[PDB]
Amino acid sequence: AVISVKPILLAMTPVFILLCLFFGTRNGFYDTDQYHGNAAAH
Amino acid sequence: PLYQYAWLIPVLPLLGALIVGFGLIAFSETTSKLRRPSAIFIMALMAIAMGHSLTLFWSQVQGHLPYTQMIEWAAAGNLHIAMGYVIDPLAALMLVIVTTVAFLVMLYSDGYMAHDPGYVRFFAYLSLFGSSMLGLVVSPNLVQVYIFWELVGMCSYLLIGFWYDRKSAAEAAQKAFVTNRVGDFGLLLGMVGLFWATGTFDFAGMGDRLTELVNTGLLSPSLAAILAILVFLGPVAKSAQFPLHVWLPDAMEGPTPISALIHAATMVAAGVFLIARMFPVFEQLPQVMTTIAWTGAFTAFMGATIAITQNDIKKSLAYSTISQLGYMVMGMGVGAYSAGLFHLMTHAYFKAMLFLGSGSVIHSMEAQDMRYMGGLRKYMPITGATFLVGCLAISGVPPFAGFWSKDEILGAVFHANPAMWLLTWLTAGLTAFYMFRMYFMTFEGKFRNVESPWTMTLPLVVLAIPSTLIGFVGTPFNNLFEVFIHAPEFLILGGSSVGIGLMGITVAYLMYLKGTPSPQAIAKAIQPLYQFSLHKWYFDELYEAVFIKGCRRLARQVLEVDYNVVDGVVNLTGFVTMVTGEGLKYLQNGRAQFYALIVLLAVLGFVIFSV
Amino acid sequence: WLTTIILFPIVAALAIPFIPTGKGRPIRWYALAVGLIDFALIVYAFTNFYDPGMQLWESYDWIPEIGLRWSVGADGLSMPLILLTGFITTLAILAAWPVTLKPRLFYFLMLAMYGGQIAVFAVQDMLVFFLAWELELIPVYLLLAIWGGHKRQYAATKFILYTAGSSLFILVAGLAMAFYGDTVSFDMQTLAAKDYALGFQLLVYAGFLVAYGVKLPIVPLHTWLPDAHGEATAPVHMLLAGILLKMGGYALIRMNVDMLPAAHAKFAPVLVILGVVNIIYAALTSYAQRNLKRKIAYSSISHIGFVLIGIASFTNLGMSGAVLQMVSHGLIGASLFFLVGATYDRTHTLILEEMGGVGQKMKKIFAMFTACSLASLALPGMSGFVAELMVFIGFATSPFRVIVVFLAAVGVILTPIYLLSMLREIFYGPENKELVEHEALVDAEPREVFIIACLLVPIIGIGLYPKLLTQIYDATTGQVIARAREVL
Amino acid sequence: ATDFRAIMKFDGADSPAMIAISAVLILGFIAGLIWWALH
Ligand SMILES: CCCCCCCCCCCCCCCCCC(=O)OC[C@H](CO[C@@H]1O[C@H](CO)[C@H](O)[C@H](O)[C@H]1O)OC(=O)CCCCCCCCCCCCCCCCC
Ligand SMILES: CC1=C(/C=C/C(C)=C/C=C\C(C)=C\C=C\C=C(C)\C=C\C=C(C)\C=C\C2=C(C)CCCC2(C)C)C(C)(C)CCC1
Repeated sequence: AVISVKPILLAMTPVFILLCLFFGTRNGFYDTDQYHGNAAAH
Repeated sequence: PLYQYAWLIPVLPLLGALIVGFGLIAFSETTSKLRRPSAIFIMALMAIAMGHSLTLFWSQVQGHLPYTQMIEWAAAGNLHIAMGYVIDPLAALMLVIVTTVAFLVMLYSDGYMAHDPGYVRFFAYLSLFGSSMLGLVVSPNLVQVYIFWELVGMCSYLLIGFWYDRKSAAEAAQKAFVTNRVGDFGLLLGMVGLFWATGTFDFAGMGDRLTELVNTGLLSPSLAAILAILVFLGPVAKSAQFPLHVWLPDAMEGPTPISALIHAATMVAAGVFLIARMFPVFEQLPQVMTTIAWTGAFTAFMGATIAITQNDIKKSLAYSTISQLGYMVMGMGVGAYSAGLFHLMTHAYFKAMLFLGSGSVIHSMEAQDMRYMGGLRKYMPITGATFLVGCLAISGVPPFAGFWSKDEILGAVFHANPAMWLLTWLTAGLTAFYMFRMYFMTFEGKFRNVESPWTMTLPLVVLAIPSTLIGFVGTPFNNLFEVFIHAPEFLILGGSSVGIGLMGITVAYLMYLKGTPSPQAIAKAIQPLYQFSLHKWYFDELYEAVFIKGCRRLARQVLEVDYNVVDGVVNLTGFVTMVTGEGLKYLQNGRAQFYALIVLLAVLGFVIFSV
Repeated sequence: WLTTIILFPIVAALAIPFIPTGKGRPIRWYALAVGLIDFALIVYAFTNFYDPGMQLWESYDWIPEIGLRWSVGADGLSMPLILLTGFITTLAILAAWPVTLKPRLFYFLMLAMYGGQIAVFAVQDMLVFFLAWELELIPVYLLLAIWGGHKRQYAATKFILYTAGSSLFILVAGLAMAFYGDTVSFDMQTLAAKDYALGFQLLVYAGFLVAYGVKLPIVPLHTWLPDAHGEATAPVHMLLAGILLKMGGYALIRMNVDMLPAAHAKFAPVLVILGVVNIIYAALTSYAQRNLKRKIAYSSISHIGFVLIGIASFTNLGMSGAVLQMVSHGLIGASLFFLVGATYDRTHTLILEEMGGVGQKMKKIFAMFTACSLASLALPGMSGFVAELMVFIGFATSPFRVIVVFLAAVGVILTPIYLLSMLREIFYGPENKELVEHEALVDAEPREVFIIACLLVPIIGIGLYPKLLTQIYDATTGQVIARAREVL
Repeated sequence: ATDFRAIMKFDGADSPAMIAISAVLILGFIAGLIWWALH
């Protein structure tokens, strides 16, 4: 027998999209607690 | 039935750690303050594994043939890769050893770890260790004896570097990883060779194919021997044998429960475990058995000589277990397949007892030095008594198991190559000496410089029961260990060991208890071999001098070649096509007459090579 | 499908210049939604992807006067990498939240080089291949030169110069194979089915090699990499190190093993000794380098040698080891350079001896970084080891292949040297004094942990049951290597 | 160069002479091996 990636992907990627949009909101250090910088490395 | 969900054994602890891992990353504060229920959860997982392994061991001693259930892991056109499990009796034995020691030590470390950050990460690491080693044991083939054989190495890296606040633990973990990656280099070359030559990796076909090919030509005699010692170069790193021994004692900067698993017959045993499951590559090669045997012998003499002059208890037990691993590797070398594992099954118990007692006393020391802990046992009855039992185990006094182990191996060494006897014999004397000065300096006398839990002490008794009762499954009148573990009158020999052990314990009694000789002036005098063997046989300084300097200088030797001889050559292209532009513009000079020249004289050359 | 996949990010990127704002917040959500929708298009066009050849190809005609055709094509050899870019560029965008300096240009160029990275795999025309190979220059140039680094001047200039002057023989070679005979092919398949004489097979081969060995940096064709990957922020770097090197490796496979096999059989030992040189060279230069990022860049240079060896073998296993290594390093190095960027953001420092014991307060990045570091080296249970093992097995199964294995296995010892020394130098030990008064970053906001967890799930799922990634191209790689052995 | 100031503190490694007689060994090593490989 053999296992296929197709239903695995179909089950994972909606969760990925939703959690991506969710954890986009959850944030921290970069907002105000520190980090006067601007994401440039100079 | 069982034997179908045997793959379930590594998965329950792992799963536990996995969950708890997702609990240490996400929801950190809860799982950091949720200390004991996670502990007993992981303990329940390991207990299910222990019961499962015990039922397998009982069904296998009762009677059955092995049941392997493999699966194709990595595929290609013609060849294949298999990765599953087999359950032979040796695997069940090592499995039950791992599970019992891990359960008892997890209970122990419920008490060793006081109010302390890292009480759950510890058990996560330790359950990952359980999964890794339990999966190493259940292995039909060799590729799966590299996967878990390195997962256990990284888990040792983690456990050693638990107290990342410190500096010595970091260096120790780096060292104990790099040395095992040298071992990986060896075993990886060996695996790739044994696949290049034979065409399979199953520990049984690998011997049939080798003897078949060597009956014909196509590789011999040292073209089947170079890729058989490389396989042995893994255990040399993982079982701490000569010359890759420096990593083990420096791994004692980590905690004591850790140092009790990965110095019992749980991790370092993996080396000899490999040597057990590869005798159908070594039996048809007497050119390397000798190498293995003398390696183990020199390791034994090393670890016996270094531990005497040490004063740190844990760092002394390190060289002790190195020596006992040397005895086992010796037994592996000269023939004996069912006598090295007896010492293994005995050494996974009393050495763990000694480490756990060391953890108890060093925990009740408010350190770590035998010179600054005098007569205990006025407040440490249980720990002292059980330490004493484990101390009797690793020496003569025949009712204890270690005599029944270090009599079979010595008999095998005497019947075959007795020259290697009379060095191992005095080495057993040295064992009897250092292990009893470790007691007379530590649990008897007057408490020199300047009190025992319950959870921390039950495991010591539960392991004292084996360490007194394991010897009686050997005993060559009704030997059951040799019949259940097979490879694919004696008083003149045995009593000599007890007599030499009596010499050792007597010289230790009259020298550290009262000290009618001069322990200081025997070394504060002409004798310089206290400095030597207290600088631990300068190997450490040797490697730190010639090897660590080598790569560290070669890296610059290459990098400046990179930044100058390679980079400058191409930046020179930009320089050239820049200075060309800087110097060609002078052709343009701001003169109409110069154009009048190089307009019509710019041509009239185009007529000369034309007609 | 592929045309929608390539043009929707670019077309939707042209909306950003007229998109409301008060400070710069609603741009990144738009970019992320575009990336996620396009990844959904990938995985939904992957349902109708049966698993030997182009399982879907949509041709058209722009210029019949040359031979230029918009010949998109998926394949077993090109679909994993399409998935990889669609996932990892999305996560770069999900890593580039704090970008406040010119975010419009950021999330325009990032989406432009999101179609400029799926196109190079979903293209079968040798002129459009050149087009898509070339259009990574200006976006990467601006991504390096504006935000990221102090030496970014020299880095970006050197990048664009070398990846133009060595994006140079690709067109020449496509032409040189296009008009050998009496057919103006300009197509992968139609041009692989032609009989090329040895006298210029091994010349067009070197033409391909000068291009495919600077982006897949080999012996000296690497000096752009430390400067372009050192002076670069994290989300830029995830793309630059996880896709473009894979672009070089992919194009090397498809243009030098299906299309010049007779010269491949004669030059492959060169690739092999070059690969082991690459490993040892990069590992030593990484253990010597002290900053923080150049180290991991040389680690990437080290890890590419397995690809060189696996392609320069000739069995059905080394090729899969190469592709598995590619999909592995794309997932590993991304998390590594992300964590390096984060550590710099919290410390405002890269140099190692200038910081220590930071893992007492910043004790969330330490675990994630330790895990990705264990994943860098050939640790079992992960895809970094399956690739190495398959490379060793497949190559040895085929320069009297016993010395080169001995030299390539030195990496097994030599990778943890600098990785664990880096960990020791940074996170272990006692906390620094007030010399580090940057307030140790509030340990990885959940948003970083999600990035690395979603990069660290697929890698373990591969390392345990690798066939998941190998089910994709067992057929295509089988046909390729059957061809390349049929010649010999 | 002056940037490489750490435990990597070997003095006689940045000089042009030592760089030359190091690059000689490295280039000759790869060259001996490419000749070994072709033939
Ligand atoms: C369906 C298939 C399932 C199979 C899955 C297979 C993969 C298995 C993964 C299991 C992972 C088990 C390890 C979990 C331990 C996590 C510890 C943790 O997060 O500490 C996180 C700790 C959190 O800190 C802890 O909690 C509190 C936090 O405030 C305290 O303050 C202390 O920090 C400490 O108590 O971080 C640190 O403070 C110290 C970090 C130490 C470094 C740990 C890195 C270890 C990473 C090992 C990962 C190896 C995995 C790859 C190998 C895969 C093998 C197959
Ligand atoms: C999407 C995608 C993919 C994938 C797929 C697959 C392959 C899957 C698999 C999957 C699987 C089969 C799963 C498994 C699972 C596992 C897990 C779940 C584990 C791990 C995780 C975790 C748990 C983590 C955590 C952590 C962190 C985060 C940090 C550090 C520490 C730790 C580790 C703890 C691919 C690659 C194709 C491509 C791209 C896209």
